[PDB]
Amino acid sequence: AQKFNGLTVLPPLLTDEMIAQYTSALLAGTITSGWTFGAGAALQIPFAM
Amino acid sequence: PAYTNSFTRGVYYPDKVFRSSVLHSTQDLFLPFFSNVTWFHFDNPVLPFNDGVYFASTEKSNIIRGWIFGTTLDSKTQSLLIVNNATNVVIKVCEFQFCNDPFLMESEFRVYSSANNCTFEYVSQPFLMFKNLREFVFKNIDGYFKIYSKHTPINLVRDLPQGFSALEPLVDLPIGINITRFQTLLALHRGAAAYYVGYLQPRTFLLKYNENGTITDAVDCALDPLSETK
Amino acid sequence: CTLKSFTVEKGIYQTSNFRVQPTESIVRFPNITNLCPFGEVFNATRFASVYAWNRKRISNCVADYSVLYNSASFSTFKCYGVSPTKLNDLCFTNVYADSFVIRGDEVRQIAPGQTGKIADYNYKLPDDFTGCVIAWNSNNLDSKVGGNYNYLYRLFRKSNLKPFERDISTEIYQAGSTPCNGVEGFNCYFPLQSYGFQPTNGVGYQPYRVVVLSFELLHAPATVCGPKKSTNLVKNKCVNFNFNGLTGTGVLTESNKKFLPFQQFGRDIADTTDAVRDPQTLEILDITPCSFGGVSVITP
Amino acid sequence: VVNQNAQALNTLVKQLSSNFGAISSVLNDILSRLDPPEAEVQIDRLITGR
Ligand SMILES: *[C@@H]1O[C@H](CO)[C@@H](O)[C@H](O)[C@H]1NC(C)=O
Ligand SMILES: *[C@@H]1O[C@H](CO)[C@@H](O)[C@H](O)[C@H]1NC(C)=O
Ligand SMILES: *[C@@H]1O[C@H](CO)[C@@H](O)[C@H](O)[C@H]1NC(C)=O
Ligand SMILES: *[C@@H]1O[C@H](CO)[C@@H](O)[C@H](O)[C@H]1NC(C)=O
Ligand SMILES: *[C@@H]1O[C@H](CO)[C@@H](O)[C@H](O)[C@H]1NC(C)=O
Ligand SMILES: *[C@@H]1O[C@H](CO)[C@@H](O)[C@H](O)[C@H]1NC(C)=O
Ligand SMILES: *[C@@H]1O[C@H](CO)[C@@H](O)[C@H](O)[C@H]1NC(C)=O
Repeated sequence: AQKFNGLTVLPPLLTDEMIAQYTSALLAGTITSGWTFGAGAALQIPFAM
Repeated sequence: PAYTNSFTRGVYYPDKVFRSSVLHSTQDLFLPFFSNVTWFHFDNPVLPFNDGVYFASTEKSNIIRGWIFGTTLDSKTQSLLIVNNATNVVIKVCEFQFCNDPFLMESEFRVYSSANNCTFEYVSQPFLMFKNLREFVFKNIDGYFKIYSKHTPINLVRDLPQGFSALEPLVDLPIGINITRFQTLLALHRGAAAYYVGYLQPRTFLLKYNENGTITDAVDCALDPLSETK
Repeated sequence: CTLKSFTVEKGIYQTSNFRVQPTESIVRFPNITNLCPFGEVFNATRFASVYAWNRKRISNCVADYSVLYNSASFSTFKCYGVSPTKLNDLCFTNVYADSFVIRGDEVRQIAPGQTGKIADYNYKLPDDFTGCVIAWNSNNLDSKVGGNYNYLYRLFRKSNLKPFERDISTEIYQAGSTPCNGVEGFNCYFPLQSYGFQPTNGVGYQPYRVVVLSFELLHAPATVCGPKKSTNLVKNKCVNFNFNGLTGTGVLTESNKKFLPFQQFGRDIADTTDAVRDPQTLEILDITPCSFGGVSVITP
Repeated sequence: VVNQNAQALNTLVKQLSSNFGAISSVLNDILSRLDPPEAEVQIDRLITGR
């Protein structure tokens, strides 16, 4: 809300930039390695197979 | 007779406090939306006051030049007079007796009959210099006698135009008198002219303020169930 | 101190708050010098009866109530809506003055919302009355050895009287169905009665002089108040301010919003005072809350 | 969610204008018009409501 007396707001710890970076990393992992990167080290594999 | 629709007119600033870009709800005396207003011309009968009156006058109607308020003509109690002339306005409150049908190649005043026990005699600035329409609002609470008006040009004579208007608190006095009736005043040279009368009744209204702080729109909270939802 | 321990682990903790303190204090009042006439309100001799109570509307002055504090001649002094000592610097729109004469014992029924013959029938004081009343004995003047009968009051009437009314008509009281028409029959009574003031009467029967002062606080600009001195204004810093009784703390700043000529101050959001018109230069000053915030301490 | 937080916050802010049976909703007026030994009985009834 706007500025007045009594109360204030606090910014979140993670900015929108970091959340977008996390989502981009997740998308890259799931399109380049399937489910392998969730269990452990990422394994490269083409999308068709 | 000749009752006419009010067409969402007659609102005023109630609190004399600046507000801007906010919606506020107030409860005060107001003229209900879409109510009857009484049309007069050739004649000027007496009417009761009835806890507030809304007044108006059409453009080019130079005949109307003042008002008068009281309870009895016999000069038994206190009574008020307002008369406009070329240089000032005559605002005196004193126990006058009055001519029943006065008038204001030219002719002049013929109004008073007697005077005694006066209380207030200030001379003030005159409120007037497809023509201009006139609106006025009068009420009495706590002995105080607020006057509201705003002057504006319109293009039609024998009707009340649409649109919105809100009136400002121009002048105010602690007369403390008991008003029950009133009368208008007309000028004559030695001639009919339209004016309208409406009565107030306390209802809760919602007011809209624009960015400049003036009144731009308003709704009545008891007219329409849709307005109740609003 | 906050965590109640001699050792604290690594982290961040909220301890307390801070506020910027004001550096000066400024007072503003209109420059008006004329003294309005309290002289013929208390030292005057021509006063009226109970039901003929005098009406005086006094404005456009400055007043010093120190005469009311220290004059021992005033027998009783009981204010209500405000503390008596504070009238020296509060500022008021208008002051109402009433004067009338009451027998001493009926002083207690001149009270906010009190019940009594004079209260219900002559002069009733409203519940939310924000003023003050003064009274003192006057047996030395309003009494004659042969008895003074010039003072009258009305005590037979049907209904209660509204807070601010006056009646002087003395129509015969129709206590019964008989239309006696101006003759006091057994079924009729004359509404008036006179107090028989004599110097031999008891102290309770001795006459008393009563003056009533009432105040109201509206949004209209004030006209009458005390002689508190004004001073120059300070801008762009946290400072205490006083404007015709309106007090607070904030930062004064120029404004771009335009007030109407009949407007004085603003309450734009949640009834908060954000702008105040300067009584001297007529320029609108913005009010800004003084800076504040929390304190957090980072420790390893 | 955003609206239902905003309305709650706005209603919390608006509650500061309530009177709670006192002679005035502004605390500065309370402590500038009255003598404290009879002004605390006016302050407490605002304190409880807030
Ligand atoms: C005005 O009053 C007349 C009767 O006096 C009534 O017939 C008419 O409906 C009223 N006007 C409106 C808009 O209701
Ligand atoms: C107009 O009325 C004022 C009173 O308000 C009076 O002093 C003045 O002389 C009048 N002028 C004329 C021309 O009647
Ligand atoms: C008021 O005027 C009337 C006549 O108009 C007069 O009889 C009466 O005495 C006056 N009032 C006072 C208080 O003088
Ligand atoms: C005003 O006068 C009328 C009669 O003209 C009367 O009935 C009424 O009681 C008086 N007082 C008020 C407050 O209306
Ligand atoms: C205020 O009114 C003026 C006309 O007088 C208009 O031009 C302007 O847009 C309005 N708003 C502001 C913020 O000035
Ligand atoms: C206060 O003083 C200023 C300058 O000293 C002056 O212009 C102003 O008119 C005074 N106020 C009044 C109400 O006369
Ligand atoms: C009344 O006059 C006397 C005599 O001059 C004076 O001492 C006193 O202050 C005046 N005022 C009052 C309230 O007694």
